[PDB]
Amino acid sequence: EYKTVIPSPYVKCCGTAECKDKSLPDYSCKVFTGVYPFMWGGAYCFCDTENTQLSEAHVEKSESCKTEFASAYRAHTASASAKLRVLYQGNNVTVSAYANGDHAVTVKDAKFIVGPMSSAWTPFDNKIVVYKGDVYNMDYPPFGAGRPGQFGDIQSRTPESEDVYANTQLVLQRPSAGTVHVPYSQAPSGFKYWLKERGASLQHTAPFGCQIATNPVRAMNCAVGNMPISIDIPDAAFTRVVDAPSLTDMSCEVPACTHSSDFGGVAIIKYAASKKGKCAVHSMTNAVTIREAEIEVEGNSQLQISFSTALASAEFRVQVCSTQVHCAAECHPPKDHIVNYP
Amino acid sequence: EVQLVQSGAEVKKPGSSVKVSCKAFGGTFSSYAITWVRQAPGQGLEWMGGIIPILGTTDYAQKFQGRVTITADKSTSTAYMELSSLRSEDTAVYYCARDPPTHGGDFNYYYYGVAVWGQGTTVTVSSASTKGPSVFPLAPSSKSTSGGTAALGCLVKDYFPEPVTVSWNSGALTSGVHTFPAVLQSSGLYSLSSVVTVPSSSLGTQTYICNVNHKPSNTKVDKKVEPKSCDKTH
Amino acid sequence: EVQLVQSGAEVKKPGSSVKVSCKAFGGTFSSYAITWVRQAPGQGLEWMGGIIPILGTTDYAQKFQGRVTITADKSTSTAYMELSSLRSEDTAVYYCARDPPTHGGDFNYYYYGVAVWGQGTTVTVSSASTKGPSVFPLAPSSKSTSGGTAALGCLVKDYFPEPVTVSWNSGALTSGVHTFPAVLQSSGLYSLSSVVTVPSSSLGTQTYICNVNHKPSNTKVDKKVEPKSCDKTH
Amino acid sequence: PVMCLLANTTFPCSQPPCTPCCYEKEPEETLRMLEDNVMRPGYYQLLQASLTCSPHRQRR
Amino acid sequence: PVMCLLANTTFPCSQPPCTPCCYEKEPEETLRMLEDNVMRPGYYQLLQASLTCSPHRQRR
Amino acid sequence: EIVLTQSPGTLSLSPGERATLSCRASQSNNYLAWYQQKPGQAPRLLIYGASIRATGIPDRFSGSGSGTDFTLTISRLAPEDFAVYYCQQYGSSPLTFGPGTKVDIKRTVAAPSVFIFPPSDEQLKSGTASVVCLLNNFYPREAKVQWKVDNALQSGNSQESVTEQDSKDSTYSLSSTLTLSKADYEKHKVYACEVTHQGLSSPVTKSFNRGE
Amino acid sequence: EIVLTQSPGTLSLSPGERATLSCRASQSNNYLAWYQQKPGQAPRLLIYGASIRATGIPDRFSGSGSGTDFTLTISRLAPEDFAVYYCQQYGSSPLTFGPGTKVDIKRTVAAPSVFIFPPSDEQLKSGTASVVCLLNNFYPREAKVQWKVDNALQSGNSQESVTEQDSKDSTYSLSSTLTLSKADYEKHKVYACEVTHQGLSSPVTKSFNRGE
Amino acid sequence: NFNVYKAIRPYLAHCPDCGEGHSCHSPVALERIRNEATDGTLKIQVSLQIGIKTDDSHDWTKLRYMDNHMPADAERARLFVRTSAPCTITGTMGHFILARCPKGETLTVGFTDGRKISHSCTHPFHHDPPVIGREKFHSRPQHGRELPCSTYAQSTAATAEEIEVHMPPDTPDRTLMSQQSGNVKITVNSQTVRYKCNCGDSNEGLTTTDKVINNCKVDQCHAAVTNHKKWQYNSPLVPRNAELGDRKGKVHIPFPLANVTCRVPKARNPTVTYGKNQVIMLLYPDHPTLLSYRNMGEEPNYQEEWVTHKKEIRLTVPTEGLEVTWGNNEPYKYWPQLSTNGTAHGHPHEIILYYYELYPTMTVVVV
Repeated sequence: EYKTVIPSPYVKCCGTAECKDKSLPDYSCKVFTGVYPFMWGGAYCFCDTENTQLSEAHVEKSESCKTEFASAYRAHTASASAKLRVLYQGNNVTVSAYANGDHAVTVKDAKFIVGPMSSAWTPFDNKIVVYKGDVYNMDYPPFGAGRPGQFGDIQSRTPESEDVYANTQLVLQRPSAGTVHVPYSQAPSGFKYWLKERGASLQHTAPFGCQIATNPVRAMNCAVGNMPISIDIPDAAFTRVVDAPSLTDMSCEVPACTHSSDFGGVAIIKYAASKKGKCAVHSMTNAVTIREAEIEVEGNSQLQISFSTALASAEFRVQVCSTQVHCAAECHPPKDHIVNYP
Repeated sequence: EVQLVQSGAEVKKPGSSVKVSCKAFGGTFSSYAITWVRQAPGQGLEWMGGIIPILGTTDYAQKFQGRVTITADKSTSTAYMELSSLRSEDTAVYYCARDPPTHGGDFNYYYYGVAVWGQGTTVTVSSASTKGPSVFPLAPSSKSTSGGTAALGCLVKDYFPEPVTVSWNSGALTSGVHTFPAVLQSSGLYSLSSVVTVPSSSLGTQTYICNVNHKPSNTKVDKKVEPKSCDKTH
Repeated sequence: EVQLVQSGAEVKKPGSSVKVSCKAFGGTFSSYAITWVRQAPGQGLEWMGGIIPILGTTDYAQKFQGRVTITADKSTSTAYMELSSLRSEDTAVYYCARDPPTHGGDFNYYYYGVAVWGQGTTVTVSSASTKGPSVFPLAPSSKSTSGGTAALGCLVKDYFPEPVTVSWNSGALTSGVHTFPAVLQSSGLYSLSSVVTVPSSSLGTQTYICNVNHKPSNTKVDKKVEPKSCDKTH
Repeated sequence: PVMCLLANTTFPCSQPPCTPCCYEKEPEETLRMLEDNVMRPGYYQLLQASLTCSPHRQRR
Repeated sequence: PVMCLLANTTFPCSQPPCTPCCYEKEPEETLRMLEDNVMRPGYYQLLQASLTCSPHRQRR
Repeated sequence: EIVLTQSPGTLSLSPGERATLSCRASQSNNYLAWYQQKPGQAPRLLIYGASIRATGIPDRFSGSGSGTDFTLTISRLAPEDFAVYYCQQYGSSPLTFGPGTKVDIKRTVAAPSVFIFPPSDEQLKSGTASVVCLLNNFYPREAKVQWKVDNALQSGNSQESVTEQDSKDSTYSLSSTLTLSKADYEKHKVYACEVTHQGLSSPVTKSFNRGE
Repeated sequence: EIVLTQSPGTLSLSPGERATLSCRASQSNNYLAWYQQKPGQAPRLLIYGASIRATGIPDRFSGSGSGTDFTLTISRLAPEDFAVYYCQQYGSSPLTFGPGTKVDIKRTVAAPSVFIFPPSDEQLKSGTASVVCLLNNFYPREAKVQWKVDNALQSGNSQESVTEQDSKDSTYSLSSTLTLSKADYEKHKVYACEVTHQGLSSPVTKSFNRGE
Repeated sequence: NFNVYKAIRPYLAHCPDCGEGHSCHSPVALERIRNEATDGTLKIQVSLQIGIKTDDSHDWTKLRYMDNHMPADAERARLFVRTSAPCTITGTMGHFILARCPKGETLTVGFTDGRKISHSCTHPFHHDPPVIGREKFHSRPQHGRELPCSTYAQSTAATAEEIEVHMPPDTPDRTLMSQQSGNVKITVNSQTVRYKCNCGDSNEGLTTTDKVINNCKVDQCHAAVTNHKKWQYNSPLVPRNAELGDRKGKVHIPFPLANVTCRVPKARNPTVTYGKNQVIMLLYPDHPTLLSYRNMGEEPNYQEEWVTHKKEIRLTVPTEGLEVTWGNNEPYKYWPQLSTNGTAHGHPHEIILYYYELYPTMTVVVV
């Protein structure tokens, strides 16, 4: 928001004042002839004619421009970060990285390289404005060519900079008969008018479901494209095919199945196994996702796995430590129509 | 700036009234939100519920309006006060010694200023007449502490009011001396002690004495002192 | 801070040795490169064109020895300096009591973490003979000064060596009197001023005398002061 | 920056010129003393030193 | 600011907990003082007060 | 509402250096005024925080704050600069005053002073069992008096007469004295004073005679 | 090489606030340090430059450098800070001290408080005419001696040297002595002493007679 | 330095509306209303001086207006400011008032004179503070979220923001002269006066005594008080002393902006129920509340409406997901399940109906 500065007007009795031109940010002054202004106790000039008033004014930044300001930025490209949970050696660990194929992270002696992201997409256009918590795609005007009553009525290169450009079309007007005032016509602040006519932030409007924040500015959690993730796993971590349980004579039942998107299938697998041990489980058909990553296997017994699919006949293979089984049943559709989890 | 001067300490009967006073300058020119804290031995401090701005009205509030009643006064270049019907619970050391507060909850706000402090005053709520000090060790015989390996000491008790001009050689000896402020008993009469910490061989030579001296009763006390843990007393 | 000391002031004649001394204490049992800086009377600090830091060789700057010959020494805490076959212009104050002066450009370097300075000492290479001021203006005349508005006082002339002994009626006059000291004049002799400057209604009331001695020689004088504002002068 | 002046002399921004009290010794002093060098950062200490008039009882 | 410690005690760094010239009196002081204590941001000033002690031979 | 919560209940230091005090509140939005007080003296201003600075006592201080926290830093404790320290911010709406933090500087830790002394010789009518013991220098602050009297244990009619710090020695006192009858010590010899300091779970003590 | 040069050749300030002395050379590398000399007295250390600070005293005086230039500042300079200031870097073929920047405490304005005094009175062997002119109390030193004796403008026929500053006042003195021959004590009934001063652009005088 | 109100003084200036719909000279003349604070607090600059007495004491009960040529005392407890209903004043020092105030097209400020007349000044001022967040709430709730805004901080701490002062102009006063026996007399009541005449004498000049100017009638003379030992703000609507803009000083102006959180309500939970590819929402606005929604896919199809009364909405939820944000709440997320009334495994008319409800795009192609 600009302010306008208007010093007490110079009134010259019996003759003419004159303008002295000066460099101030949108300086305007004018001389009005035949004024006869009154103070509270009587007329100021001796004569009722020949007098003049020099009225002068200029704009400045307000003292508010330290804290109430909107900041125009250019945006080039994303230094994408990512944070990843990984279940490694049967327990959770967090890897925090840069998603650009740089930055190899080591944790629990495995080494993770993530990205580059397979899409260049970002919710930001090349031209941005930000104001407190909100950020807007906006083709703001050139520096030094902003316009009266629109955004950029006043422009400054940084919050403390003295190089104020301002273009409020401040035009002075003739004082009313008998009074000492300084009337002026000016375009009211295009910053304040933008704070009202503002529209919706990128937080509310942006594609791909992404959140937005401003200190610093980020687009977060865009559901766009896909991400390479690569793991270098130390040889100490793997357990030998002779050390892992040898499953055999195994078969599957699918007691209940709904294609509900929330692990609504359940399957019970009977097995014989040569030794007690932890044992990896994997879905060999891409259309079915099992919840369990690993289980414990012993003796001659059975195991229960929970699974998720869109199939109306979940026919799929499960791998249970180097050993294969085939699961098959009809899946009923869900009743609930919509849900909050993806 | 706001510069203050009160009266000194005073004595009042239970249920009496006290026109506490504070003349002001340091600029100021007339009354200017001069303000209070008042204190007794314990666990904290208290704003007095009769004084913040003092002169739009007296600063009674959600509290202090009750069994005790007070006025804060609009005097020229001065912050007069009166505390009335006062009881044992009002016995305290007072500091009419702040310049302006800024009491948030009213429709107005103050400067930050130089904000320097004034000085205190006291009211001793009590029944007693003036009474003389000479009790327990004081009157007929020599004084002789049996403990403290590098020092020696006295007592004064059941006197009223303060002051007492108590010191070694009537105040001519001060070279290692400490004196402990007088405390009010439930009788209203005072209790006090004073000591000297001179090296045991340097006490082990001269004449040494400690004198009680009390203007209201017109009385003084004097007899020779010699302690056990010293070189002239083997 | 390292504690610093010197030998007392001297009077000397050209063509002979001067054996100045300095001592530095608390740490510095080997000198922390203390150095014999010197300042000629009243000049800006044009310095010792002789000795720079020393404690192993008597290192000078690129100037002296050529006119007059100088050296220094390195004993434990104790930094002697010898200046010899000197001339009148070697009269100066000498400030040995100085920091490490790190010699940038030829050998090795020094610390920051503690300050060290101190007093100076004077050698008076001079033509005069032992003579007090008292036999010149003071013994024959009355002392008098004329200002009438506030300029009133006394004077002392051509004593040698230092120091002056100066006094006034009952000693208490020294609390109102101001005194304005000497330096060695080109003739080899010293001159001293002392004044009682106050407006005439706060000066004219008393009676005044002034007393001077030269403690190297004991030539004492005491005399009547006749300031123009007093009626003792009318 | 380098220090302010009184235009009488290159005297520093805020100090007493001969005594305290300033405006309370002559009220038209502002006319001479506060015209322009308030555009130099140190002169806000002149408004401290002049208007907190500092007669004998104003003390630290 | 922040401060130093020694065994049962916490205290400001820039004078010793032992009597001055403390290294000259009890030179094994570091063998109590500096097991894990080297992490203190005040250790530089504890060291300066301990060794460059401004001992009773010096003056200020 | 809120309560100006000073964090340290006591902070003990060294006679030359620096320290930081802290106070916690959910809000203030106004100047918070910091005070020093010594026993037997009126309070005095250090500084303003929470808003913006002004300083009272000669400049050897700083203050700062963020979020919940408002703080004060002392420096140059070369004199005996023991005191209680406070922060405060006025009335109208119910919020009051800080609890106060005691601050002190290093002492050579030692046994208490024990000024054990019976009444005068001739005037037995005054109550000769009324023996005195002023106590000092018990360290730190948590102590009471107990007595051995007429070979028994006692504490009744002990006028403890509790008192301020020693005027050059920055440590606490109490002017204790029993108030007891005429002869009594004129009959029973075995007597002592006990400095029951809780920080030792046990007293330092001295025992005495009628002529010694 | 170089020779150090200090930027202010004169400065003058009231009690209080700030000073900023400055010194230059085309190089630095090994520390220069700033030293203060009070009139008639030995220097002392205030500052080190080139990269890092040192001091002898608490931080009212402090300083720093950039590129070729090095500075010293004093805070609240109300005390005995009438002084001349120097710096040095010691080493190899000459580098030497700075010239001596002088700053003073701006006394209340007054005209030359000069004096004249009677000589050896009665005796007329030789030299007994020898009265003295002294400069006193005035500032700044745009000044020179003048005389009005033998009823005319005098110069020459005098014994001449400087003397120390007026201790309880502000400024320098001298002992210009009229070494006239013999009878000249009583030839001319008037003596008058004078100051020439390029700030005053005019004379100021005092005079006496025998017995006044 | 708050003591600067020793040197500077209040003044009369022109006002466009002094209560009765007439423009008049007023001590309450209103110089600038400024409303940069996003919490809607107003900082108001007025030709009174408040929190100070005529004797220059900082009397918190007083203000000192301007009776003709000189300051005079009045009571701070009778200062008011209003814009439709009364405002609450939240800080007051010298020329500056803070107000918290209701919406309105006009602003008026007023007080009571020592004569017990009441004076006011009214300016057109469109006050309608911006909304913080997504609900047009009227007063802070005792439960809700916190959002960043800004306020004029109630500490007077006179720093960073500052205003000029100047010497006053001359003060014209037609009572300074009178017609008497065919002469002018000038009367000069203990103040320095300047005067001029068109008469048959070159008498014009300056005086501190009363004076007689010969032969002319009173309108042939003009006079004013001319010296002013008290400084003043350099407002527009008071004339300059001379074209140089001279006899300057400055004053630091109270109550700076501060970044501070303000509480805003959360709209109460919508009643929601689900249809095939729809969320149905019944909404309970207590005040105008914003509803926004977007698809979470490649094209957001962003839509919003401000809802002012109870309403039911039916939002189509695509396979890409829908995000709905209601007032200041966190956003709700919705995704469709593969639900249908048909079935696979049944007769052919069931299985084609099953796939038609799940894949209406693909089935009508492939069959």
